[PDB]
Amino acid sequence: AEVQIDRLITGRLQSLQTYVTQQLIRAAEIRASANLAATKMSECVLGQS
Amino acid sequence: STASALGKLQDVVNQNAQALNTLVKQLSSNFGAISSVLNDILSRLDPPEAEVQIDRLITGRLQSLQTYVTQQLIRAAEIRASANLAATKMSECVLGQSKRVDFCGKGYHLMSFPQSAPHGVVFLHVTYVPAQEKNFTTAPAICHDGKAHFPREGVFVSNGTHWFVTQRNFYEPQIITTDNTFVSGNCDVVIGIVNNT
Amino acid sequence: LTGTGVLTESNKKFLPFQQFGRDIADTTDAVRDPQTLEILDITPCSFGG
Amino acid sequence: CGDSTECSNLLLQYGSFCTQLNRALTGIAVEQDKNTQEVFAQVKQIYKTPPIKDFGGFNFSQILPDPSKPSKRSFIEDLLFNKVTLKFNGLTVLPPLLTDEMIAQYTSALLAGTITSGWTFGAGAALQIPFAMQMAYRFNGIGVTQNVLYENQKLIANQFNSAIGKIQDSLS
Amino acid sequence: QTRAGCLIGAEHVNNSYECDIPIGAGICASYQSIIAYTMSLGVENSVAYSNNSIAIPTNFTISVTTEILPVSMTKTSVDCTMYICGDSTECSNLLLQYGSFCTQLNRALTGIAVEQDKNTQEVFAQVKQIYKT
Amino acid sequence: FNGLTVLPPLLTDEMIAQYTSALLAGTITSGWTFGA
Ligand SMILES: *[C@@H]1O[C@H](CO)[C@@H](O[C@@H]2O[C@H](CO)[C@@H](O)[C@H](O)[C@H]2NC(C)=O)[C@H](O)[C@H]1NC(C)=O
Ligand SMILES: *[C@@H]1O[C@H](CO)[C@@H](O[C@@H]2O[C@H](CO)[C@@H](O)[C@H](O)[C@H]2NC(C)=O)[C@H](O)[C@H]1NC(C)=O
Ligand SMILES: *[C@@H]1O[C@H](CO)[C@@H](O[C@@H]2O[C@H](CO)[C@@H](O)[C@H](O)[C@H]2NC(C)=O)[C@H](O)[C@H]1NC(C)=O
Ligand SMILES: *[C@@H]1O[C@H](CO)[C@@H](O[C@@H]2O[C@H](CO)[C@@H](O)[C@H](O)[C@H]2NC(C)=O)[C@H](O)[C@H]1NC(C)=O
Ligand SMILES: *[C@@H]1O[C@H](CO)[C@@H](O[C@@H]2O[C@H](CO)[C@@H](O)[C@H](O)[C@H]2NC(C)=O)[C@H](O)[C@H]1NC(C)=O
Ligand SMILES: *[C@@H]1O[C@H](CO)[C@@H](O[C@@H]2O[C@H](CO)[C@@H](O)[C@H](O)[C@H]2NC(C)=O)[C@H](O)[C@H]1NC(C)=O
Ligand SMILES: *[C@@H]1O[C@H](CO)[C@@H](O[C@@H]2O[C@H](CO)[C@@H](O)[C@H](O)[C@H]2NC(C)=O)[C@H](O)[C@H]1NC(C)=O
Ligand SMILES: *[C@@H]1O[C@H](CO)[C@@H](O)[C@H](O)[C@H]1NC(C)=O
Repeated sequence: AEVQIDRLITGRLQSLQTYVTQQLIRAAEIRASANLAATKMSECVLGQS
Repeated sequence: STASALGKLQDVVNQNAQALNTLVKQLSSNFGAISSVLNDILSRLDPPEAEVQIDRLITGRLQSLQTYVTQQLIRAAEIRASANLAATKMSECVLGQSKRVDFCGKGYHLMSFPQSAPHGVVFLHVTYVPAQEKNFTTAPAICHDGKAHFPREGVFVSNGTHWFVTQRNFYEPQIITTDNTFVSGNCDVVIGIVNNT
Repeated sequence: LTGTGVLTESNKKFLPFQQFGRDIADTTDAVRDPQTLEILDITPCSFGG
Repeated sequence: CGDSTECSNLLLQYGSFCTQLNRALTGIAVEQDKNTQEVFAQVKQIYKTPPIKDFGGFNFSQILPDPSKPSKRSFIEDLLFNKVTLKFNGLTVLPPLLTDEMIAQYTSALLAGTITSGWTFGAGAALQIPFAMQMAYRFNGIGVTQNVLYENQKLIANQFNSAIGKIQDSLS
Repeated sequence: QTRAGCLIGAEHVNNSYECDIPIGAGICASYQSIIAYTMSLGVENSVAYSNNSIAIPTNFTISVTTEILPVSMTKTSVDCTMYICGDSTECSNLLLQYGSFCTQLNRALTGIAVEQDKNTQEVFAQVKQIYKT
Repeated sequence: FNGLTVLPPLLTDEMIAQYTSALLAGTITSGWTFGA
């Protein structure tokens, strides 16, 4: 059972790492969008542009 | 006096150091092999399965290195975004007076000064902030001879008895004269006119 | 204890029961010889691209 | 591993990947919270509209909060909330630090500050200015002399109201 | 008990102050003993709006504020064979059949280092001459 | 070191300080006119 458990562990670990990396990319995208939103909030709500 | 002010740069340095340190520490992991030291596993077996154990080590270390490179790439993208922002601030607030609200400094902007830092830049923004407000009475127009007079630049106020025109950011009254106001038709349509001379 | 590097004189103090020190990340940094019982220092020769 | 000791022992010898994974996820979550904080918490105090509202003929009733609803959210915000529609084996969802109520509070504070004071409250202390006397400045900032606004106040108010109704119709 | 979870060791307070250590669901805790309370957005005030009243400042102040921005990090390079094989022959031979991962591994780091130098150069070298006071 | 090396930045801190001083003297004596 040791080798089978090792295979399962490796596969699940690979899947988890892939998920984390996609999350990181999406988080960077969302942060860029939110920076733009904050800039628009400051420049267009708190004054004319 | 106050510490913990240079937070971002210290965090950057700590992040890089921690990543390097854990990458080094990964070298002492069995990864499923009999030992994490290569010389002993070579010196304690024969090539038939020694190559299998070495394959395990190669796979594990390659995964670790790949993950480290990926994190480096992500952090590099973030730092590049920050550096682009810094360059824009340098070229827009230092080399000129900015007009966009709350880009560099809270309040109306006057100038900025750059200073170096171990892995970044520090801006000193000089801003102008009004204070010591008051209360007055306004009216959008002045009816004289039936015509309406609107201010060229400023706003109408009065301390209760006499009316003045002022600039909009510092209390400085001036007596109304035909050379700081302009006419637009007769005043029977504006909502808020007041009689005056 | 097998390792590659250059050996120099070291002024660091071992307690009479240690055999070989280290600094961090489990990297050997000072070894006491089994014969004359003297504390040394280890630095690998330089490598570069 | 799903609560198994031998699986945990086998995983223990794969180094410290899991610490890195948890660190990354926690960093993402903290980024989310600080993200909302910087986008929304742009004011130092909380402002309030006066009980009596005469904004020169303009009509913000569809945008100001309605006290009847407990959430004190405006009508358009309710339409937006009702428009969109959305813990087993280790996955967990953590609630945001700021609940929807304080988000609505910041929105209302910003909006009531910008109705009354103008752009001043972002650069110091809010100052009174009648609304019909503020749009004039906003014309003077686009090359249109303020002479226009006072002579077409009612028409401009009507256009603004019609647009603010049509936006609701299209959204709904 | 709160929406975030179960809190043990802290006592509830009906007041509301600023937020010291955020906990969640709009509540957070601080030190007096330790107390957990509801976050307060700030001092609520009602601006005295009217239709014929304005407020014009009479004095001013000049303020100086700092702003910190990172622009670079340390440039790092790595060697495959030394890292993975630790100066062994059979390990190098085994690694040889894995194709060329090392080429792009080094390529990525080289791109990173070049980008770091470019970042600093474009941030600072905004001028052509060297003036003197 | 275990096969991992750190490379020196191209611009030493001294010339960075030189750039900062040049920028600052320029923005004092000339204003913004030296930006064009
Ligand atoms: C301008 O006048 C208004 C109206 O009097 C002031 O608003 C009130 O000021 C009094 C001061 O005695 C307070 O007690 C009230 O609470 C204020 N009203 C509200 C709704 O808050 C306003 O403060 C005056 N502005 C200045 C700069 O003096
Ligand atoms: C409002 O301001 C006007 C102008 O400053 C005042 O009118 C004069 O005020 C001075 C004192 O500042 C007196 O000596 C004069 O007699 C006033 N009249 C004239 C024609 O000069 C006025 O007193 C102020 N009123 C209030 C209520 O503040
Ligand atoms: C500003 O608001 C006041 C108060 O709402 C208005 O005063 C009213 O004026 C009309 C005639 O114009 C009277 O019939 C009302 O009795 C007044 N109300 C009060 C409470 O006195 C004033 O007209 C408004 N002015 C502007 C320019 O908006
Ligand atoms: C401002 O002055 C005008 C001009 O006199 C006033 O308008 C007159 O008001 C009286 C009585 O209210 C009428 O008998 C006249 O027919 C009006 N027109 C003219 C041309 O005299 C006006 O009432 C004054 N006050 C205001 C607030 O506008
Ligand atoms: C092994 O034996 C040698 C031979 O005696 C020891 O070397 C002596 O060490 C003492 C103290 O360090 C010196 O006073 C002698 O002069 C040394 N003799 C020679 C010939 O060099 C050595 O110490 C021994 N190693 C041990 C006991 O670990
Ligand atoms: C501001 O706009 C709102 C929009 O809802 C107006 O409220 C409507 O008013 C009409 C006429 O009184 C009613 O038939 C509707 O039922 C109202 N709608 C709601 C949702 O209450 C409001 O009257 C406007 N205010 C002003 C001063 O024009
Ligand atoms: C504007 O504010 C400044 C301070 O910010 C005032 O200067 C102070 O004036 C008082 C009395 O004249 C002195 O006792 C202080 O020493 C001054 N402070 C400084 C830093 O010089 C100034 O008087 C205010 N002016 C107005 C018109 O309000
Ligand atoms: C808070 O108020 C409620 C009701 O107003 C009361 O039951 C409770 O004891 C109060 N708690 C504290 C700590 O004052």
